[PDB]
Amino acid sequence: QIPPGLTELLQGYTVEVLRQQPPDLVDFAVEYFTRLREARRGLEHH
Amino acid sequence: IQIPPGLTELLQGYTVEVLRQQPPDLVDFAVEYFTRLREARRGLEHH
Amino acid sequence: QIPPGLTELLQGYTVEVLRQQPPDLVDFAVEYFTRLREARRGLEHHH
Amino acid sequence: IQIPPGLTELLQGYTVEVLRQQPPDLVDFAVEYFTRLREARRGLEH
Amino acid sequence: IQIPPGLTELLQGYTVEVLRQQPPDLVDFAVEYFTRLREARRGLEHHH
Amino acid sequence: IQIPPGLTELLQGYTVEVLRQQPPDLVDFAVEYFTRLREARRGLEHHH
Amino acid sequence: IQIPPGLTELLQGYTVEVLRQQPPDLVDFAVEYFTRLREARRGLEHH
Amino acid sequence: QIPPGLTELLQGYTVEVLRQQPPDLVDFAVEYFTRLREARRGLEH
Repeated sequence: QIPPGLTELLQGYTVEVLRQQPPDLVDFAVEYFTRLREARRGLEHH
Repeated sequence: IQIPPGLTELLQGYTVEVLRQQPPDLVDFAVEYFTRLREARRGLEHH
Repeated sequence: QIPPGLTELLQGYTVEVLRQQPPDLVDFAVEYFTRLREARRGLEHHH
Repeated sequence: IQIPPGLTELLQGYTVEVLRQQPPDLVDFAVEYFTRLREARRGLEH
Repeated sequence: IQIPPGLTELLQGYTVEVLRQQPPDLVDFAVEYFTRLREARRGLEHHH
Repeated sequence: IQIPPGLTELLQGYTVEVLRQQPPDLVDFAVEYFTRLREARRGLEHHH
Repeated sequence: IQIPPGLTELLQGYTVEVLRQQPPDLVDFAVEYFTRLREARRGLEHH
Repeated sequence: QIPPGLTELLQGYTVEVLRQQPPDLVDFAVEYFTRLREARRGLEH
């Protein structure tokens, strides 16, 4: 039982790892999901 | 397509803890989990 | 040279040891990696 | 962040064996390895 | 007595491989196993 | 589980020296101790 | 002539330490070595 | 280079292990060498 939205979340991270090719995958995870959270807050405020 | 080295392990480590801890928000937990992970990594490297 | 995915795997186990503070590291390893494999299978079953 | 007594030793023991044995799957090998290790510890305790 | 941190784990690691690999000589295998362990450690520290 | 003959003695000998000498690094000392044990054994087998 | 399991390993451990510590009295050192060895075994058992 | 007297010391312990078949080799070592030391003291008086 995979919770709703988990695979989409991981695919968004993945498509960007593939495009941006950041050297550190762990650093990029922190940076990417921080930006995602901010994008969501912008969407929710709008 | 080539998934880069270590990506699949990273996603699966996050996934096991989503299933174990059942967080109320997946994005918040993503920021939390990977921050603690990066810090765990620093701990190991300074050991 | 270390195989791809090895350090990521160890770091995921390490981050949980630090958070969960298990009484026994070996018991936790068995539990942890067993659940990780189950999470992997779940992911693969989903799609 | 203090690495618990014994942790690095466990990780290094698993790692030296990945390097020796070149398992086809690291997760399967982690399950198998730490299971055997617990069985070894049990024998040493008896 | 006061067993230092990591000793039991070290010995269990060696032990699990003695049981697995059934080496004909335990002493030879000890030198062999701990030398490889040390080199694995160097490898892990270099990766970072 | 079947522990092979001589293993637990091997581990206890390493252990009594860890407790006595308090080496800075367990793995480094394991290499040194078991290398030296091998030499001692070679000595005993040549005196024969 | 069968040597019991563990005997040569015992003797070699005492011998390596004679070579390390150069006791001038072999018998005094044996009493101390095997008394310390028993203590060490007791430590491993209560851990 | 094995120091003088070491091998005959181990052989004396070994002959008694084979004969007495002690249940614990370490205990017997403490016992055997403590007794050997008492015997030596005896001989020196």
